[PDB]
Amino acid sequence: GAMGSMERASLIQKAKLAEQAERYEDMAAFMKGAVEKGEELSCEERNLLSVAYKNVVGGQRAAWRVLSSIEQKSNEEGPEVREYREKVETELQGVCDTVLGLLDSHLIKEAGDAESRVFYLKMKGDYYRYLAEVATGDDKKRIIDSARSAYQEAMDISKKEMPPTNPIRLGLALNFSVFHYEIANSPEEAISLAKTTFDEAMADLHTLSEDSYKDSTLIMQLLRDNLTLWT
Amino acid sequence: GAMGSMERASLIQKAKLAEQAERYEDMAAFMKGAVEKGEELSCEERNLLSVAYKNVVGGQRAAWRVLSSIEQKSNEEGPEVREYREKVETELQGVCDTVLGLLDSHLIKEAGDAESRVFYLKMKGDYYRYLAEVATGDDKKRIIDSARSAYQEAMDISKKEMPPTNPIRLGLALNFSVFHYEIANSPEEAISLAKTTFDEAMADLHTLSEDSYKDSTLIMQLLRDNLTLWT
Amino acid sequence: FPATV
Amino acid sequence: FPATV
Repeated sequence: GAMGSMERASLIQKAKLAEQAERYEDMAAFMKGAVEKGEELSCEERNLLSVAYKNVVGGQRAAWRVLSSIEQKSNEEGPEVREYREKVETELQGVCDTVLGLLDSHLIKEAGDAESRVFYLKMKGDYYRYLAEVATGDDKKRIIDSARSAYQEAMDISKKEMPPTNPIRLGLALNFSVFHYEIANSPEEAISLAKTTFDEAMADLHTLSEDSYKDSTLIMQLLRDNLTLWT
Repeated sequence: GAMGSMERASLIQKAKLAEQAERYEDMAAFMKGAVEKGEELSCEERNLLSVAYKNVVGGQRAAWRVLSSIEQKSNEEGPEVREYREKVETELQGVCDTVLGLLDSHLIKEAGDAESRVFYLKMKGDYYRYLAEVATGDDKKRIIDSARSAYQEAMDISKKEMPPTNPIRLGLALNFSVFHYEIANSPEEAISLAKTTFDEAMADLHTLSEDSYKDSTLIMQLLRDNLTLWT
Repeated sequence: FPATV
Repeated sequence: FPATV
């Protein structure tokens, strides 16, 4: 594509520079170019891809929420607020479609190790969840089921192949719990998942080095924060 | 251009929505479309134009400074850092050229009141100053002189037509003082301008209502902050 | 909003 | 960096 003439190593180096410069749209474009080289991504490279797109879509989601709130207030008791919310929504859908397209061509198909496969299936669940946040049409239930299916496959692999303190397994559980609460209208499933994940991780902390303990406890605190918000 | 089919009032309304959503690139595109309608801008509309482009170029300047620092450290004691700094620099130059083009076609030519003419000439000085921050070639001295000339014309009008507490006059003086210090290598001129501006505004505060007093003292505090940094 | 990573 | 508006 647009980054087709740049070396893969140069795209990765530029993604790291764009991260330092807080240029997340450029970071995402460099990482999309690196994925399109066709080689599998290392752990560090998967995290650069996810940080780039999370920041891009996070800005879009924050803008969409502001616009949706203004639109809802305008329809209580011109077309511009709806038109601009729709423009932001279409741009957000475009970014989610781009990420889902990279996962389907061909990141997931080539991911055989649990660390890579769980990471990409978590990403697939997350980007379908962002599509679900703005969905209204005939495909809304199918978008929610696509998020659920990706998260469930990731969970099934993570439970068989990773320890309960693995940060990818923990982050998957945190996000799938938020999917249950916010998207699937299943608050009890959300709370049960967050609580079991927290408790199973706590019981495995004794096996960890100081650095791994820090990584796992950081995500466990997010599970506890959600449990405090919900209970 | 791109916004040619949208009503001027709809572009202004969407610029205000983009401001609330923190979508400054969209805000700038909507305001560029509103300027291109050919009508003069009101005070509120001039401030939407300036807020939009200040945020866009501010992000670019922050990224350029990060990249320039990394590049300088790499050349002490591959081409990627230079290439990416150049890409950000060219994008920054493009935004400054777009703003300067709007001022030249035809915002300044049609601005006859001091409030509008001083505001646009301040903007012209500011965007030439941002070009000067990254300039190296044969035209560097001419870019600095273009910033100086625009600020000087704005100052000459402001001193004849505005009270010393007018926030536009104060902000012009604050920025022209920073031009002297950071671009023209004239720290004594920078300090003299900030001090005289502060003192002349202080002596005129007695004429102001509570709301005008708040607007003027906010900028006077920035003059004092720069004086504290420089002395 | 709840926390996600 | 110094303040500008």
